[PDB]
Amino acid sequence: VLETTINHFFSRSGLVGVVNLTDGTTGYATWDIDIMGFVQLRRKCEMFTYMRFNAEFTFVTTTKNGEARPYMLQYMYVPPGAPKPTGRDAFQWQTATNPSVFVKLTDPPAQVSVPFMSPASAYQWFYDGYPCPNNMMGTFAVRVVSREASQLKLQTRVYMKLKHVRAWVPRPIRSQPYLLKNFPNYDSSKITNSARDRSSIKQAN
Amino acid sequence: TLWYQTNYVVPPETPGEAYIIAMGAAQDNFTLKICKDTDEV
Amino acid sequence: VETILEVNNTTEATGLTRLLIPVSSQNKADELCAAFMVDPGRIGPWQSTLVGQICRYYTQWSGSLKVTFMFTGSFMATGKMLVAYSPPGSAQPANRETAMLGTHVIWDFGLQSSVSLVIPWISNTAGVVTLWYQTNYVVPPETPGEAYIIAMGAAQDNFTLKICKDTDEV
Amino acid sequence: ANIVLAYGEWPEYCPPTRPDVSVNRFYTLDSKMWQENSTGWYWKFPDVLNKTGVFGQNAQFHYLYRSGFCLHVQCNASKFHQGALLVAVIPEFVIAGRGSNTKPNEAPHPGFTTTFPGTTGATFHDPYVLDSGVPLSQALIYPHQWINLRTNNCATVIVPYINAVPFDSAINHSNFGLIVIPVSPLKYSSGATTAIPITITIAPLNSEFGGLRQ
Amino acid sequence: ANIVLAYGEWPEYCPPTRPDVSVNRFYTLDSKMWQENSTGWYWKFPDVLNKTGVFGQNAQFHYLYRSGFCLHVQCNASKFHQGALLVAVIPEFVIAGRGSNTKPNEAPHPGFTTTFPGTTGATFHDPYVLDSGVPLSQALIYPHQWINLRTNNCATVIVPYINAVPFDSAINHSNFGLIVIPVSPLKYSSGATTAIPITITIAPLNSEFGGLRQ
Amino acid sequence: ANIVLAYGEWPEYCPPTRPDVSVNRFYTLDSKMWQENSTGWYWKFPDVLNKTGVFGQNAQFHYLYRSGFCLHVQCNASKFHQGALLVAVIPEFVIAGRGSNTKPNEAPHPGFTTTFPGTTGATFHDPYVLDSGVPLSQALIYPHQWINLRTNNCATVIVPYINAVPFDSAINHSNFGLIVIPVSPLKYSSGATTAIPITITIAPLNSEFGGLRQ
Repeated sequence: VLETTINHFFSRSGLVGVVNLTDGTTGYATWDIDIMGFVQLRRKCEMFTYMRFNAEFTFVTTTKNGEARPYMLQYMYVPPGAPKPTGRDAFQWQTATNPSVFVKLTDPPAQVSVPFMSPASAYQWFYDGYPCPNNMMGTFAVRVVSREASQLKLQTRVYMKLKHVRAWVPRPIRSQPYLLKNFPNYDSSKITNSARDRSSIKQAN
Repeated sequence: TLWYQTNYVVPPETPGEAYIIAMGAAQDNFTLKICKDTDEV
Repeated sequence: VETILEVNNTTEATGLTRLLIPVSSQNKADELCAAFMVDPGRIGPWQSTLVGQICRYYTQWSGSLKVTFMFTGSFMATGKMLVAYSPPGSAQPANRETAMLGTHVIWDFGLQSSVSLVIPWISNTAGVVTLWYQTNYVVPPETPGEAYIIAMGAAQDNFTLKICKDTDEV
Repeated sequence: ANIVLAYGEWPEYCPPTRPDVSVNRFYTLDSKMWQENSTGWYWKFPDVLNKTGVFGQNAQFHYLYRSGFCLHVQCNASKFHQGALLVAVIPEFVIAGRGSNTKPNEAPHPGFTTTFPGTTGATFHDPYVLDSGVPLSQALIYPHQWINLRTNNCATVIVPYINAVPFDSAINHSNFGLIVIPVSPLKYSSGATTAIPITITIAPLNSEFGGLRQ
Repeated sequence: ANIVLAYGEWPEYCPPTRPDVSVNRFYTLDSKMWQENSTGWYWKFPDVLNKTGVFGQNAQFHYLYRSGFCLHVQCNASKFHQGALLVAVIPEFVIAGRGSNTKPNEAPHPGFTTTFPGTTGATFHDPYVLDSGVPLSQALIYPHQWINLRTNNCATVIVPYINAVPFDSAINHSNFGLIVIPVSPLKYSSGATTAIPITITIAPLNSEFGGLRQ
Repeated sequence: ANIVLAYGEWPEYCPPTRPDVSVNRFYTLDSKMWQENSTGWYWKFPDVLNKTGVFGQNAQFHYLYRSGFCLHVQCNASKFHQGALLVAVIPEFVIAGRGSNTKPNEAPHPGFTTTFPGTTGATFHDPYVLDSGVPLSQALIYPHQWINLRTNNCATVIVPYINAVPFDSAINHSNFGLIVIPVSPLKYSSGATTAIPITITIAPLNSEFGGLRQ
């Protein structure tokens, strides 16, 4: 009776986003935090109307082939409202109010915690009305700390875990396939039935 | 199973065709365990 | 005492059928059914009632009124109506959602069979009582799709009369 | 009668003006004509009564709004008709767009007359997916009643204020939607009434307005 | 059932013989066949039961009469018929003559079969004026009931002795009349019964007879 | 400050709705520019605020009206200006017509912009007769104050509901008028301000509305 609580239903790590770095030829790599990314956690968070949770973010950065050389890396959390960095050596990296994490490739993966950062009392993704740009959750830039330009292409994996999650106003589970990222657009034609067909109604197929 | 037992008797000026809606739920004894990602997606 | 109003006082009507408001099933919704004034001391539907004939012997009247509807129709037929009072100074409403903002009762046929609307206060520019088809007149087979409404009207304990005068029906 | 209280909570005040006189009256909408080939209807509530009388005037010229609702849905038919309706309230009922395009600037989106129908409601196009890509077979998770034409003819739902913020605009944000769906279609013998009415009355319980911006 | 007491008074004795055994029985008249084009019926009561059994024998061979009445009007129809009846008692119901003559010796007058119909009643010619020049729209001033074929099927009226003299002849003076009028006409679909019955039962409560002139 | 209570009575309720929130606010009219050759101004009060905000909306869409008023007339000039104003309220202030015709269908009558000026007031043509044929020398019988530019610069008048009927229409009947008249004209040396402002604020004390006819 403990594996059925909402906290246990949501609290578990798992891939939430793949970021590609090149360091040629843009140098840096941004990533907007959204939990609606994959179609596996989107189906679990569209089951509830309101949610409230803290997040644990884990950064696992590998190289192209796989070998890890000891280079410094800067991760930068951009809170909602702050401007995103525009270049590899812009002034948004040196801003003291953007919390940064300095970690090497040979070190264990990075791990940070992000609290509830919405001006309302809980997150919501189904917003029936017109302004939902209310829950931005931040941004996560990453670059290679170095004076000159390095010659490696990296590959970062952001694993998200949810903690202290509370849910309100449950709603049914979506059966139709997805078409967009921010809209529940289904297809009018080719509506998939929620139950596989059988031969007759008087059987046990 | 669901069996016609006696009939569907009906007076005149009334349609001789109706429907049955079947619903289903669990009880307080129902318990669940050992999680796994679904396969509808 | 309640008394049947002659709300169907138009032409091409026989003797008794002037006392009945017809309602039919081939009659689209969010649409008007009937409308009449409230002032009893005036030519119109309130001339066939008893309070109208009594308040003609007197030159001033005041107080509240009471209009009672009764649905003469089949038992298996249901549907809703919107009874709407609009106070003096306002014209007859043109839409059902405009009347729903005034004084209104949603009176259905299934549960109730006789609604009553109290007219708050009228002096001696009179106020209009409208009656709107709201949902439909739904009916099962082998049942007539045409019924009637009998409208009745009376005074209240607040109703007072004063300054006599000989009538003019004679 | 059996009254369904939405989520077991009564609508209460904020722990703003309170009309209490002309806003606690039964706004009766027009009757909808339910037929054999009908699909369903839905209404968005904080913009269903934005053009009707005292509530519309006091909700258009204000800026903050908070109220619950008391819904009454009568469905008066004869004793020879048969069918069933599902009447349910849905918090944050987002109308989906029907199309087969994956480009964000080419995929279809519903218009203003579809998302916000007004005091005349709107009809479903695909009631099997609630026009939201979500099946109505499990739409019984919401506060709901059945109107079975052989048992009763009325339904009643008292719904509180469901929102993450204590105050919100009554024009640019519909709080919840009402949905009536004929799960079992209407049948009748020849000679009966071919279309039966559905009447809806609304009572704005515990209304609060703020920011008189005229 | 709902019982209407005429003018709020119970029929009582004179403060004369009292049968009390065979006169306090339910005299049931024949059923009247109400149809679509029917107009109405009226009965004169102290001469409706002047040919029927013990009351008729004890009222024809006496000279003074005083009694109240208990009327029961059943109107049994199906659940598919619709209509409405107005049943009302009228003290001193004088049948008018229908004509356009102002000469007293040439103006028409109703016959004996029209003023005193008997145990078979009589039908109206112009029910809008009650055959008395007085409109039926305000005929609700009398003790009355409505028989609405969607609410009930019976009516009951207990009427006392309404007269200016404590005793009167039961043959040459009808005390009051009963009037049944189909305000709303009878409607029915094809295949149903085209004419529905109306049954009347009479109970002579508190009867008193005097002057046994045989 | 010295407050003049009109006829020694405070405005009170009827022994109807009561807004009490947005109607008890200081409605400030535009400033009138008093000059050397000015004559005077008058305002009709239940139609001065019939186009301004909450009071105008709640008084146009109702049918019965009853309220008192709290008037504040500021007249801010320098210490080098001189003059005097007479500010007085007149119950049932009927504007007369100016002409020399005795025929009822040819004598002049004031227009709608003269009898009911609105929120911008109107100027006198003959202030010696108050535009009513009645001299202003004995206009001190009304509740009045003097604004003498060497003693004070403000006046205040609390006036109750003066009418023969407890309720009246706020559109078709002006209850009373406010009149400001420069009895002593304005004088000033060269180089000073050639026109001085007059500001009026209104507080609808104890308002009551009835008959929400929308």
